[PDB]
Amino acid sequence: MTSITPVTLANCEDEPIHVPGAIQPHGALVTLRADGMVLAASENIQALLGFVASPGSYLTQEQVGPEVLRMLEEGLTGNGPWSNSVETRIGEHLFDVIGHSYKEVFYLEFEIRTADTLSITSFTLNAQRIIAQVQLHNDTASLLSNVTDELRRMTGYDRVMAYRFRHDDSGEVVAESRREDLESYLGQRYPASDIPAQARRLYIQNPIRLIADVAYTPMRVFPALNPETNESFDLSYSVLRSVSPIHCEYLTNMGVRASMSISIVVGGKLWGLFSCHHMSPKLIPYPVRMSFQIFSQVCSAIVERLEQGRIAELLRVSTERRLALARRARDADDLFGALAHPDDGIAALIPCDGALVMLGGRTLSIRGDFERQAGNVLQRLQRDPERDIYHTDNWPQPSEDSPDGGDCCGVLAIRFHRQESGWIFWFRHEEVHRIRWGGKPEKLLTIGPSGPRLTPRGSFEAWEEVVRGHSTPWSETDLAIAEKLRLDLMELCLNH
Amino acid sequence: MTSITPVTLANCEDEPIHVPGAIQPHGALVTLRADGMVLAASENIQALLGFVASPGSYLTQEQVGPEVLRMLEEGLTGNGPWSNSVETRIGEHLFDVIGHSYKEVFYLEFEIRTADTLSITSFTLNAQRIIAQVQLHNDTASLLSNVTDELRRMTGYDRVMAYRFRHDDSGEVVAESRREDLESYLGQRYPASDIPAQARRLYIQNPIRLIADVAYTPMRVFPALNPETNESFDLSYSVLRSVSPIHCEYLTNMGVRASMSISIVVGGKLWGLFSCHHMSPKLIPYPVRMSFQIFSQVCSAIVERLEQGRIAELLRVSTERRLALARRARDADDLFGALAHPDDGIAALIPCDGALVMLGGRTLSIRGDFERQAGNVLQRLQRDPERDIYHTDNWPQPSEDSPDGGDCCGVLAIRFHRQESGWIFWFRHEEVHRIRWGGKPEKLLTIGPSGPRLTPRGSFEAWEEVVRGHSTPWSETDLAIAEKLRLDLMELCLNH
Ligand SMILES: C=CC1=C(C)/C(=C/C2=[NH+]C(=C\c3[nH]c(/C=C4\NC(=O)[C@@H](C)\C4=C/C)c(C)c3CCC(=O)O)/C(CCC(=O)O)=C2C)NC1=O
Ligand SMILES: C=CC1=C(C)/C(=C/C2=[NH+]C(=C\c3[nH]c(/C=C4\NC(=O)[C@@H](C)\C4=C/C)c(C)c3CCC(=O)O)/C(CCC(=O)O)=C2C)NC1=O
Repeated sequence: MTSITPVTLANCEDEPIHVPGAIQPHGALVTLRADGMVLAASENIQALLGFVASPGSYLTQEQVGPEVLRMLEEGLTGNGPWSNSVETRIGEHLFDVIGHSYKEVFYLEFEIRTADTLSITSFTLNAQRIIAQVQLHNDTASLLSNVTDELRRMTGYDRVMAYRFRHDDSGEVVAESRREDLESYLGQRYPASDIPAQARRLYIQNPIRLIADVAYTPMRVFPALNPETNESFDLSYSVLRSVSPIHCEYLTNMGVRASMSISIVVGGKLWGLFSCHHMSPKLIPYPVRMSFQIFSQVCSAIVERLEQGRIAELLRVSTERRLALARRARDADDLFGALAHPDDGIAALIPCDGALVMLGGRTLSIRGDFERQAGNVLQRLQRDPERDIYHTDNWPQPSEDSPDGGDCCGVLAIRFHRQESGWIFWFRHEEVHRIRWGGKPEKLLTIGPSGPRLTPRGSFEAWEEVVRGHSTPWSETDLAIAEKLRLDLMELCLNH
Repeated sequence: MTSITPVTLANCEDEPIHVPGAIQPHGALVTLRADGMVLAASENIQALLGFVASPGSYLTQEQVGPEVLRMLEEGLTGNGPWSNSVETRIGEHLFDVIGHSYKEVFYLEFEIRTADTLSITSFTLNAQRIIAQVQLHNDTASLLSNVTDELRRMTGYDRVMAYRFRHDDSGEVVAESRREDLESYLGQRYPASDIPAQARRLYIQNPIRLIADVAYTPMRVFPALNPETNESFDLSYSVLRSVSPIHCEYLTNMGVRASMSISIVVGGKLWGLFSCHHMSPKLIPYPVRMSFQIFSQVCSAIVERLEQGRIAELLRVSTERRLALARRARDADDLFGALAHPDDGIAALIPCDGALVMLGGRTLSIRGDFERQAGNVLQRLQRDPERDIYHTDNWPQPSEDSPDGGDCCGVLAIRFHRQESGWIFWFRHEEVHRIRWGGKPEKLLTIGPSGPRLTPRGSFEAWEEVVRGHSTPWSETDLAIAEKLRLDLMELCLNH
């Protein structure tokens, strides 16, 4: 009948974290139709605010004061995206009342900001010092290190870690600061599934996340669906949003009780995170988290400028080498020897564990003997001979049935002159042996029902599973270099 | 090694604006060794702070209070760069005290925040306004427009301008907001030497300048040379830095009394500026200038994103046309046929008033008849026969004796198959063009007791230059397209 079935092998990369319908109980949620009518609220509204915003009705100044209604009625008469907060005392004690809009729904988030003070809010001066410092760090390694230190100096979280994401969305704990009795996680690596593509999108779109108590009871917002759409409230930009039970379990295995993380975005991609953990409940006043959102935007712009400045230098140096190669082959008595010569040749341009030159049936292998792999890739490309350039980081290595076997799973190949079997190859061995230096963590636990994968060791062992057999991946600069060299060689083939 | 010192191209670039040895008098400067020993001071400290700083002493709590010494000593005991600021009262004045370190020297800068509203000067709520504004714009035209409006609304400067650099480092006022009775500078161009190379480099480093009164007298800092080095104090990052006397003369000839400007940096180049003028002295509290320093980076990142998205779209469409042309040519019996006819063909790739295809001694003309010009250019190109690409917008016209003259100013040509004199041409006729210079670009020289001063223009009257004998310039994208077509047709001739 149905003749189709959605992709459903995964368990919990698809659990939708932007529309959970549940709230962190250190605050309260109220949700409004675009006219202003109350549609749903978190049921702790009475416990914190002393009033019920009755669904199907409107707020009153005798509930929220005028201060909130200035904001909301400039909101309700506003257009496009909206976001604001206001300072007030509700009943006996102080609140931050925070609000935004998304997909025609207007949201009110009430966060407690009581038993803390302007003196404590001197954290605003610390955040502005962090913002002033980062703008002058000269590389991303020192930037991430110093920020990971000073974030902890400021906030007093038990741990802070800098994550950096690789081309495959795997992550590495590239820097750490910790309370010294706690185990270090420096140099851990984890698979891309550790941050599912929805959390990817939310950390790109929503610079700050705060988790006040991993042991929280989630406040059910009621009614559960917006009566106008008859669909879930999209909480993507809220702050009180329910954490996924999977990540609460993962943090409970780590023994974490509260979290804050600060996004770094580059090129519209999640380039990194700072992640802060504390082993007992912790809460940060909203005015400070606004300053960390500002910090996230500043840091993202700085990192993106540094990484673009690095890539431009890579492409510069490679171009200046390749033009010398072209010059030498044009001036010399032979192209083929000038390609294979160790002092300047194809083996110098691209990082490789070996290189092979092929032209007119002549072949040479540099740093090894690769005429087997060259033949085998040609026999693969003989199934698609219109392909000009081929590369892989995961070639099926020659088997142990013969000394023809060997580690060259990385191949990069140029057809520079199809009419005389002019080819160039570069090769790479398997990566993992070079990088195998993250120590496996060992924390003794009463492990949660999901089992040991929701732990740093589980994640590390599941990461090695992912990189087994892969070479060091061919960089976009490497591919650009091969692309350009092909066309430099064609000019010599043409004039020869 | 080199045994010679590089010579600068023009004395415009020689003035070392980073080492004036003086500050603007609306504040004071103290400079300290890495252990906090005083090295040099501005001459006005007692006139402003009430005490004399002596080199070789240390700043004492009786002089600056505990908040400053806490800030400074938390600086000195830090690692790497430092910058911080604190709000404090000294004598009767409220001060902003701004600290930074650069090239192993520590600086303390004092700004009086006298007679201003402590509430509305809150840094974070100022940053909120502009950063909420910038992120709502979909293109650089509306971005620079409404940002220039919000900048004027916030600061109350008499004029704000968006200034955009050209490929020759000239620049043009692309947006403005002004007091109603003032002249409008919108659309005028200004020659490249109005912002010298070293100024543009410094403004890539330091995003914000302010001049509180263009009429100021610099407060010298004594001693002028740092005893640790006997070199000048590099003031590149100081906020009180004495702006160049030449630029103060420039703004005096504009009739401006106070200035602020904000860098826009894209791709590691100074891409443009926001610049602000007031016809009376004006000073902006440091928290607001800090919020503009943040805005400078967020705006630069967003301008970079928008311009990358535009150029990438142009590249996409052009590459699709180039490959469609290659598909036609490779699938045609004569390349020289499929190149010519208006069903795509060469004339479709680049905006041109004429084109010609030449190969093997054949010629064809498109949108006209160009064998005369082509022959003349190729005979001229025998003077540089290794050259494979030639272009001009200013082909030197013949005398008026006949319209047989090869008057076509715009020529672009590529040698795609030298072995058969394979040449392609694109042409553009003259475009009569008009430039409103902001002041006539007279020679920037006056002779006096200093010798020849590089004096700015005598007035800023809009003076029109009428440009004739030029085509529309060949764009860098046009040249990139010609290059890629050259390589594609080199491949195709290599097979043919
Ligand atoms: C070496 C130690 C180590 C640690 C501590 C580690 C944890 C980790 N979880 C993160 C986030 C999330 N993960 C999941 C879901 C799942 N997490 C998985 O691993 C798989 C099984 C799974 C689903 C397929 C979700 C929904 C979120 C978003 C939660 C939210 O923000 O509401 C992040 C980034 C943010 C942060 O720092 O908390 C980190 C760093 N990963 C490691 O390797
Ligand atoms: C309406 C149009 C308009 C334009 C085009 C404009 C340009 C401009 N020049 C700037 C900087 C400098 N220019 C020069 C020197 C030269 N300038 C010239 O004209 C010739 C005579 C000359 C040398 C032979 C120097 C040394 C500096 C560094 C100053 C310092 O930082 O000490 C700045 C940034 C400063 C600011 O915010 O005001 C701007 C915004 N200002 C306008 O209002």
